[PDB]
Amino acid sequence: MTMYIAFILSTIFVIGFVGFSSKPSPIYGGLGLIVSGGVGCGIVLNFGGSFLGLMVFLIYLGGMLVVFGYTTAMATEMYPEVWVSNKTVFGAFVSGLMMEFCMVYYALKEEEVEIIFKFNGLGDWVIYDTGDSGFFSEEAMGIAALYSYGTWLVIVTGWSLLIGVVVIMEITRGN
Amino acid sequence: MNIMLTLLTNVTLASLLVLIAFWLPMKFFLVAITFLLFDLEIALLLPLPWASQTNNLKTMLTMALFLLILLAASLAYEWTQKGLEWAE
Amino acid sequence: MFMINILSLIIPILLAVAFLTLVERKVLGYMQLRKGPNVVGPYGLLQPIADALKLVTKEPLRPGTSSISMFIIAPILGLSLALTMWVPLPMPYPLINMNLGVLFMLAMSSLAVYSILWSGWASNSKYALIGALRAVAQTISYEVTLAIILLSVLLMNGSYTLSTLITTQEHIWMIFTSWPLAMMWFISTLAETNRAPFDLTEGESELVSGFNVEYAAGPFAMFFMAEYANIIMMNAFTAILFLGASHDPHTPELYTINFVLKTLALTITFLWIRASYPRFRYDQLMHLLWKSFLPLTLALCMWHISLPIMTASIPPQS
Amino acid sequence: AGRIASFLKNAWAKEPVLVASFAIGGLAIILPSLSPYTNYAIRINRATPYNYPVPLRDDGNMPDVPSHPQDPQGPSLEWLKNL
Amino acid sequence: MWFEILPGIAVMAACLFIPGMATAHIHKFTNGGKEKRVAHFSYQWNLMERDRCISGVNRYHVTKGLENID
Amino acid sequence: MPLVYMNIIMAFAIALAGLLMYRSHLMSSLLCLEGMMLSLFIMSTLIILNTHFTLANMMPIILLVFAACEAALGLSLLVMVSNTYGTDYVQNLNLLQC
Amino acid sequence: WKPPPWNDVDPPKDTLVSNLTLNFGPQHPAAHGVLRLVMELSGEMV
Amino acid sequence: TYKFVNMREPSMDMKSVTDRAAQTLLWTELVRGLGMTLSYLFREPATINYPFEKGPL
Amino acid sequence: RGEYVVAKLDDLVNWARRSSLWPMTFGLACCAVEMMHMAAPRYDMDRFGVVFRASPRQSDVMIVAGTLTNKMAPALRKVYDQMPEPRYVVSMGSCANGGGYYHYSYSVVRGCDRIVPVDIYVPGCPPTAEALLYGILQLQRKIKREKRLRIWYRR
Ligand SMILES: CCCCCCCCCCCCCCCCCC(=O)OC[C@H](COP(=O)([O-])OCC[N+](C)(C)C)OC(=O)CCCCCCCCCCCCCCCCC
Ligand code: SF4
Repeated sequence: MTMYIAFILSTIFVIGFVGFSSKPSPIYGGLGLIVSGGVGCGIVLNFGGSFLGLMVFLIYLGGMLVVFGYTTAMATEMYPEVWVSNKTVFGAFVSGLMMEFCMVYYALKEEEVEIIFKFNGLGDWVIYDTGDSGFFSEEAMGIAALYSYGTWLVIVTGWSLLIGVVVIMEITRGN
Repeated sequence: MNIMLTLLTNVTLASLLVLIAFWLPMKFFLVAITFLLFDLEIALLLPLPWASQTNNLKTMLTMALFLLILLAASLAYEWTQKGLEWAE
Repeated sequence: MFMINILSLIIPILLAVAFLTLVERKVLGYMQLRKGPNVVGPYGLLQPIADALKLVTKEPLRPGTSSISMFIIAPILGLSLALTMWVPLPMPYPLINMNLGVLFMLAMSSLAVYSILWSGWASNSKYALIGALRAVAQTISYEVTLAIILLSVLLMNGSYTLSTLITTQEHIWMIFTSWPLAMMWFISTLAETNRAPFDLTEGESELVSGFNVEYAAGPFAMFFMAEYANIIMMNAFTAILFLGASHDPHTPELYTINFVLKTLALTITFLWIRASYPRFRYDQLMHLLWKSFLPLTLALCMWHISLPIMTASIPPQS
Repeated sequence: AGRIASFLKNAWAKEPVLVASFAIGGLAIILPSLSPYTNYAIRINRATPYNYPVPLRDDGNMPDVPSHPQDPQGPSLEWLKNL
Repeated sequence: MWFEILPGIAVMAACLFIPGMATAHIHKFTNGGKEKRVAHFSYQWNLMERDRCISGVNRYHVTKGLENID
Repeated sequence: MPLVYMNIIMAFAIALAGLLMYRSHLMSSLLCLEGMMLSLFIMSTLIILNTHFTLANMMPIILLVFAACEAALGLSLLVMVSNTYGTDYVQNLNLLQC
Repeated sequence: WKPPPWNDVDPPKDTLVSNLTLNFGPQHPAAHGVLRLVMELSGEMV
Repeated sequence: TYKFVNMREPSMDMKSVTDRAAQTLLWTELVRGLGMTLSYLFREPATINYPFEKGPL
Repeated sequence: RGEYVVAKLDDLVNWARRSSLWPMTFGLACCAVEMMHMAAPRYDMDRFGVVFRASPRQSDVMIVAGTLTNKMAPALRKVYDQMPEPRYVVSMGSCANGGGYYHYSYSVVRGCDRIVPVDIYVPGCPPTAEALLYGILQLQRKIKREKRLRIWYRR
């Protein structure tokens, strides 16, 4: 429909995870996460969070995952398994299908799913709050505090990234 | 909605005109990992425009410039210890 | 209503992409002292039609080593990306007024590299695979400077709203304030768009065709048109960024004339720049980027963040 | 001195991009400190009413707060007007 | 000569002209001789619903002024 | 509680099962570990944006910039076992039997 | 289970090189024509 | 008789280094290359209009 | 009428293909240089379709310029099969036509006909650069007199 669009996207998000959790060929597994990464931003986008969502596209989907499949490109064997290949991969995929079907069926009929966390099965929209945000975006004005309140965060995350640059050379140096 | 409609229409147009064209007729790793670390460090200062309008921008000045010198510092250590001069 | 605007945007974009093949062979020739496509069609007005029709009537070859699943998603992933990237362009009043349009344009620009990456894997040839491998690594290396140039430029502009570009750039072109970054930006456009001195893949002899090494007519239409499609826009993005025009609310015609002429002139320089320079060797791309372009861009971002603070010139995001 | 000047000259001879980067980064770190408009930038930054000026319960003894919005009492951004 | 590239250039200007006028004129037609009211922040949004709900015809673009109130 | 969160919560669990179970390739395991922090990112943003916890918007950006540091380390280790063993199959990584 | 090496150095395996011998020549105008070249390289270094 | 070719010496003075540094930063020989092609754009072509025009023999 | 409809479609397809060939250079000898003057502005060929797209996969007509050798025989051939149809080959010069000046030699096959189906023959040693432009033009008119959709209608 359109009311369940976040639910619809969330459903594609779960099945997208089964795509790469089943551990298919690394390129194909990356693609299964690429769509999973794509829809997940839309879930965030529907809740607001434009900037936080946009990063999932930019620095993760077009970022971390680009060099991810890039490594799989020059590595890996000469015979990449096609999604069907090993019967376990398709067995894992159908296995992921039966988990999301049983809960969703249970979610939309009895609405009293208690698996681990007790969760009531209503539409996505019955959780949004109310109120006007004035002239400032809540997400934009929050992470803009990186340089006004994010004092100890910047000092530590910056320092580790510099150590991140030095650790990667030291491991890749080859002594 | 409009955003979804726009992207959906683009996919169909690409799909439609693809179909008519089908039925009618360590160095390599290093450049990847160095980009990955720089790109992640880049995402830190993306919120800079709105952050430039904070009410304590003096502290912003010390720390927004902090990340930028670390960007230089990470490259500087990379450059001096070979690094960007990739294996050849 | 809305849909009629969608075709009114993407369709003229697509038909302009087909024609750009003509000028690529013509204005180069008129500089190369050649004549360019003239015999077919009056003044070569029909050559792109002749070009496009055989590509949609020649035999579409699928090499036995190519995964058909990967062989078909990639050309769609490329062409569609170029078209949906046009939706936040601030043509008087943009079709999509995404307040994060600058990030929106950049985000799917990174999505473009999956088009070449998957095609290089789909083709599955020794020479083809390395050709794409050392092609994607180029594009990703040029996005870090791309983001930094963007970050500095809109810092003086304001928020990331693409419509705000025409407001900040009211009296003076933004290039007069960031000309050291403008050429920094312009060369970066020359590299993501895969054009000489970064033609690399699509180089007629650099990688014979790079992403089109085994990839011939049929599906190849959506893989040699998309690169030319990003050319018109990424120059147009430069036109909005540094060469912004004036927009009268009672007459949006003026800004349409001014912007289109400015972006068309930039594309002429883009076609001018292929016919005047050699091709960078792979090491020279990174040497130019990481060790000269990357440090300079960082320093300019150092300058452009303090300058509004220096002169109390912070821009209003709202 | 002499070697330092020669060091810069040969730095500009073969490595002009980096000396441009270091010079710009070198400046861009120290004018914001001794800038005379930095305080102005802060002043106009707080002088942007994102949040409503919530009224205060009038209990007397406070003359600085205006009784009327147009009243002369209270802060003014006349400085922001000419600059 | 050199101007033989001009008709190749001119047709492009006609093609790129279409998006500029369309998305502007369509805005004028869908807003009633106006432009699409941008909503970059919450205030710009509930302002429209304020205007959309008062119009009675459930359109934000149609505006009722001094002739409406007494 | 909204089903979109349970959709995310299983998304961790199916990602968790894939990371633990292993099939052949460390690339897939590294991929599974990324779905871990991914599903964590949407879950973090979803709660934080819903509750208007303004300062807490810190954590989503901080979360993945450090999760990506795992990729910087995890990807590097793979190529070394790829350089020495050949294929990066987990079965090859058995020298430390004792 | 054999005892661990005393120097803790496990024995190197054989070569794992990918020095593909590119066949330049009778496909590329880059070779100006009939210029079949046989040469091996470390990905880029001949 | 003979003649070298690559025996030009770069001057180390303040003036000479400035032009070289300006050339490196502000690309001028690249622009010189651009000017050469552009001047040729406005140069008339020499394309014989076959079959109506035929080459000399 | 039906025959009119198949005639208009035949003209539309034929006019496109004949006017926008994308030849792939297979010059081996002095026959390559003189065709390579057709690239020179004097006898510009890019005036009508034939352009720099190269990429033997993206090629309609192949121009075999120069002498053909036995060791060149299979590598040239496998190029021809990989060349997608409609594929036509142009025989350049006396050597590629029938061996020419090396007809009685051990390292040359007399003519390209023994290897590929030659659609057009351009005599010369080397043929004058404009004479090939005529050969391309006559090949262009050869495509004009093609009845692919017409012959299908009869079937
Ligand atoms: C108060 C002032 C504050 C600001 C002051 C800033 C400093 C002063 C200004 C410095 C110059 C401007 C910034 C740097 C620009 C050069 C960057 C660089 O790396 O240069 C050297 C680089 C590299 O030169 P190199 O490789 O020979 O040497 C570099 C140094 N070593 C050897 C040590 C690495 O040059 C280039 O990149 C050349 C261009 C490459 C691309 C080819 C196409 C060029 C097209 C030119 C014509 C069209 C221009 C269009 C412009 C945009 C129009 C919209
Ligand atoms: S036909 Fe004449 S010009 Fe052509 S290859 Fe043979 S000898 Fe040379």
